[PDB]
Amino acid sequence: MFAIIETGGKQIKVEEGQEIFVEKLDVNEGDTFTFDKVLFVGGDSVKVGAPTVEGATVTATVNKQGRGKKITVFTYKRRKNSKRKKGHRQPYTKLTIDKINA
Amino acid sequence: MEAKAVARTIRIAPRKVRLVLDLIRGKNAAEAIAILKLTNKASSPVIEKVLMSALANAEHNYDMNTDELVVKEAYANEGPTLKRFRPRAQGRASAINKRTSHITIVVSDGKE
Amino acid sequence: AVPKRRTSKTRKNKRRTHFKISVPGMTECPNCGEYKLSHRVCKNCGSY
Amino acid sequence: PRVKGGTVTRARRKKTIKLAKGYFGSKHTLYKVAKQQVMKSGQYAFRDRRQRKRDFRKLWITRINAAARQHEMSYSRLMNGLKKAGIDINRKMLSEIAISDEKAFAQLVTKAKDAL
Amino acid sequence: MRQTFMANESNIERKWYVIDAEGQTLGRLSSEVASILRGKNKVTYTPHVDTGDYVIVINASKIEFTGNKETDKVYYRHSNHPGGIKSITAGELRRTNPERLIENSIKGMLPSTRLGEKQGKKLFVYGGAEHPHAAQQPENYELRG
Amino acid sequence: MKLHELKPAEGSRKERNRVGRGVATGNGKTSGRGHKGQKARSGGGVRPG
RNA sequence: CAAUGGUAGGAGAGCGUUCUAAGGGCGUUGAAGCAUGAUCGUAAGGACAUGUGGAGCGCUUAGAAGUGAGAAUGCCGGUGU
RNA sequence: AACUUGGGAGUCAGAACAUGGGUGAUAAGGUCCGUGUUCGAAAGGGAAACAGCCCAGACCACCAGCUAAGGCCCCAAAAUA
RNA sequence: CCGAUAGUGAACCAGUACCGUGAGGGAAAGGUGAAAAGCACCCCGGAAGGGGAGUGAAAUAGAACCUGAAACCGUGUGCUUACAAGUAGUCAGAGCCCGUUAAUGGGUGAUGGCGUGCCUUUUGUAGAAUGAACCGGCGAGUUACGAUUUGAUGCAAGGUUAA
Ligand SMILES: [Zn+2]
Repeated sequence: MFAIIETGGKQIKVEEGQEIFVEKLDVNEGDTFTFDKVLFVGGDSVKVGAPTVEGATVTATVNKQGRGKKITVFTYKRRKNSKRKKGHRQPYTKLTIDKINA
Repeated sequence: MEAKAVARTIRIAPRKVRLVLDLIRGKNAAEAIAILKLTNKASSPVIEKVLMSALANAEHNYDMNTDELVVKEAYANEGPTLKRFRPRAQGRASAINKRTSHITIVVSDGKE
Repeated sequence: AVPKRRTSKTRKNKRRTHFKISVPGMTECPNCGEYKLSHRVCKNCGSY
Repeated sequence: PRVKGGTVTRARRKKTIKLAKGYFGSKHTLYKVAKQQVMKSGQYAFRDRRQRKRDFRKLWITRINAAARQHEMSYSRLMNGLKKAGIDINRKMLSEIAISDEKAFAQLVTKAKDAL
Repeated sequence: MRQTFMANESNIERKWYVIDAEGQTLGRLSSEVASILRGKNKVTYTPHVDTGDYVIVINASKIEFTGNKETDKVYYRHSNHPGGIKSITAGELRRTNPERLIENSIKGMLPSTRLGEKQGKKLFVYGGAEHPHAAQQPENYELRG
Repeated sequence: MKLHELKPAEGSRKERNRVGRGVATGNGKTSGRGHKGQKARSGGGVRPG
């Protein structure tokens, strides 16, 4: 019950039961996503994939594809009449780990 | 229950009334009558006939028992100011404030 | 000779920490159950 | 026809006051001084999102150095052994292993000092 | 803002070490003690919380200088009165109060924040081979290299 | 046409520039004129030739 | 696939404020204003719920301007130190 | 990306640094020309702090990787190699 | 076209208070309710003021009487604070107190990192160079005529009228 998957441009340490915030995936709500590149599988049978384990998988189910919290991006320089206000709100996909296939 | 009394636009600065209200806040009304008539400040005669009027409202209008009454809340609010002047040394005037006060006193038998 | 900055409300309420008054002595009278100042006469059927 | 000012200047000043909630004294209260702090607050937060990414990486390089010297190894000699052995797990994950499962961390140091 | 452990009070476990300054160099001993003292040898180092251990520098009378630092290496101070510098040499502060000598050297190698000087209070220095903290069960620590 | 869905010929009308109305409009403070000298003044400027 | 730091300046697209036209709506079973909130849009900004309030006010397309303020030893009010 | 014609301009107080020179005393954070940078109008990393020096040009987000100048006893990331 | 800082200086007993030897200068100040039905009577007090009772849809609609913002002044409280060097925030973050426009929530805040206001004027300002005590109002490229250039529309060797 200890895997290290590389989803997005990042890496997460998953555990069977846990929810995980990732980047925006190309799936609709309800279906299952399976990830192929896992780098490490802990527990009692450790498996250190060199770049990857080459035969392991993790399967999840997607929930609540949504946009992040709202963050204002403000900027100015002092004695010039010069400022810039933006708004941004980043998308995420919510997932739930189901089974860790080593 | 609670009983109330107010005196509006009493011509004494609210900074000065407030020194004497901090003496009777939370006291038993039998002890606060004496604090106000054993004190030498200018607002003391004014504050205690706001306190006696609230104790009278308690027994007559609300059928309370004065023995166990307490000063629950006592405060002075700023009333409206008068504009006055004082002539000065070389043709110029300066401003006098004649500041007033609203005074409120709540007594309570401390029950629910 | 004159203030360089205004005084904030915080700095004004700290200076006024000690600007207060205390209650008087004010014991009870033995002749009449009352209140009088210590070492003064009673202002209510004046006894001492 | 005449336009008078009313209801627009108070609506835009009132929004800045609510962004100043929790500031010390006069700067959660007055418009001119509160507007100046919400400007420096916006510009501080721009840097600090950039700088979060340096601060967190610097302070899990500190925990892999501590966990790698309990097997008599340096940080720079371990990170060079995991490079030429193939392992490509990032510093965020190596330090979460050294805290949770040291038997799997120490099982990986031995695999890194075989790659030299 | 994902999984990253952060230690806190009700999670910390501090220990006690004894360290012998018999035969060590002054400033080369002072720098391992400041790392023991600041929690940077433990995997759960958190910057805003006081990790780290207690250290008992046992001997402190046999610390060594090198070169000509016994009569060079003067320590200065100011009373905050006009013309108020005072000075003492490094070899004379070892003949007189050799514990203040080691305490001031290690404290200059810690930060000057509220936490940085809550951590130098975990330092106990003794001239001579005895300490009164026998009830704390101090272990022994060896200086690397 | 209907008298409630009128519409001008596309390209015939255009909104006028209003200078002196803040920094993001591009012509805020000095209002296009630059900084000093004869030409930045009210009515300022020699006349032609 | 490539571009996007910016003062003086040039160019483009917009947000909001009063009044008019036409169309269609909402209001004593509570309009506008005011206050509070953990809401929405890339921005200027837009809603919704409650409290107070007591008679008017939005929306769509077009038109017209006394159309947007933090600075001027600015002007007037009224409140500090 | 260059040229032509037409609409709108702002600018005419400049500054360090390196090099080729005049002036001054092979003085000046001096002054005046040639050439190149970059401040002006440029945020980020290094020179303790430090417009003009070294490195490098910020569309927004991320608790991902590897490099620059400068660094690796600890204040303070990284060899007490 | 204005809608009480506007529109006449003056919506009100305005060329009036007030200022000046005089010629002359020259303000501020609108709103109870449909209807006075404008609070009989009791209670504290010398009165003012108030607490009830009553009139009324409503009395914080009680004569400064429609609504009632901010600066400012108070009273009560949830979290915090007497070894600490602060352009007052921001990023990280325990402990405690709560429970929403229900969403990877709200309040506080031990301790850690990084951080010298804004405007103007300047080669260059944290500047010990300028301006602003705070809050509110309201305060600066207009439109008449003529010229020129661009868009858009009618007609075209013709186009168009002024009084
Ligand atoms: Zn007596």
